[PDB]
Amino acid sequence: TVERSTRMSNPWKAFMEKYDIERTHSSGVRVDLGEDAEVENAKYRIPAGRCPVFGKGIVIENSAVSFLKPVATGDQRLKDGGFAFPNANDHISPMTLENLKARYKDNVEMMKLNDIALCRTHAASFVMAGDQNSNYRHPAVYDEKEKTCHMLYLSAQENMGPRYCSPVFCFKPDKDESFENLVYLSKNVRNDWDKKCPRKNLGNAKFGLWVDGNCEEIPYVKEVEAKDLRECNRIVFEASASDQFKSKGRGFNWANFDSVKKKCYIFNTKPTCLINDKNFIATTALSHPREVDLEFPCSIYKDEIEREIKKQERIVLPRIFISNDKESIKCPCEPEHISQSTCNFYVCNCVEKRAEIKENNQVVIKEE
Amino acid sequence: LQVDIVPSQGEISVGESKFFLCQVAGMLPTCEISWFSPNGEKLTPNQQRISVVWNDDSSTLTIYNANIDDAGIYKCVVHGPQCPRLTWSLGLPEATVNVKIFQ
Repeated sequence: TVERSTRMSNPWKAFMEKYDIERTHSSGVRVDLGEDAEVENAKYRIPAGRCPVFGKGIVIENSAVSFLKPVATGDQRLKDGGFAFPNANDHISPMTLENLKARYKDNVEMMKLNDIALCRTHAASFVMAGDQNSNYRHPAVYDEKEKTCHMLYLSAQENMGPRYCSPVFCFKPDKDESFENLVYLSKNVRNDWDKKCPRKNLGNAKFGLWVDGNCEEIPYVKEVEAKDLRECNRIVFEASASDQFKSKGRGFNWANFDSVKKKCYIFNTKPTCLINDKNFIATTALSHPREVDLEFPCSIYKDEIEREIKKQERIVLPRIFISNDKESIKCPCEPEHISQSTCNFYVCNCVEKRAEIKENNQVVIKEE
Repeated sequence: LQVDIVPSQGEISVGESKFFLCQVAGMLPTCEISWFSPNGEKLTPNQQRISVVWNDDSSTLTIYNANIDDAGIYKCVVHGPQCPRLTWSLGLPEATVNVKIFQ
């Protein structure tokens, strides 16, 4: 009256959707130039990513001015001033959260947006009259600690090279202590990014691949030295998808940080599950450089197993060979306990796996 | 704030007349257009051979009755106190047109 189902499902499907950067972000991360825009017969390239980039900023070589300060205007020096919109009225930019909620106190549909979404909606909703501006909209940078919204006059992010940085306004995107509270936002960032896009890091976890009923280690990765989580977040960011043709979000966007060995393992294949390891933190190029969420979804397997058994003479157990409830797995042999598991998971290995990982982190079925 | 000259080049002949439009996309509050001759003289709307016209966010350069001494590169600069001194494309807020006379 009990058998194992033939349908190989992954209970991490909905959880991992926000980490499908190619699908949810769909543009470059390090250098975002996903959309092209023409303005009065003048081609441009502008960011287009749909997810925020936490901790990102622009570093100007041979300069000591934050890229968030306005561009030089009139009788200022070019080297002086930054990338932000000219603050001549202090009404277009910068704009504090209080001023944003006040200017839109009557727009009901906007007073329901979160702080970051409100700043994004404000910045992208600017078009000078009498001009074509066909999808040419400015990006923004929201400072969550200062509660300030900054519009960017310049959409460029990197202009390095032998000409510009040699004996000339050189800049490059990067993450450092000064930017940790900033949120880089293109004109397309989802207003519901809180549920669809990555932010906080996943503690006691590391990205893995769901073969059939268990989350396995990702074979192909690149190991790098990382003294702490911040550097691993900086390393993955510098190797992430870059549009400097369009990347559409493809690139080394994910990384597992071994806090004990102090190593940073990056990879370019989208993850499909998490492995509960007390020594690892799962980070992405879009994630915050320091925020960590230690709560691992322990009941994810038990909840799904019990759900199917409740929907059903015989009981068809799902193809989930891992759970914090040892009985629910119904292993023919003795399940194996994981010492480094915060959830005290048990895995059943004496099972015919219907899937297999080979080549470049690809999961394929052996026989249908 | 970008600026462009249309036509981009000038194939003028002696005696003929040619007009050049300087249009600025993205004009911000304190921006204004100014033309400059090859020698660097600011062209004011004078009732002379080579004059300038103010038309909305644009400014037209009219070269009536051309002569060989008029050839050169003319500059259209968008300047202003609160006006960006850099283009969206990290370029100077100016545009040039090279007019060449013949016979």
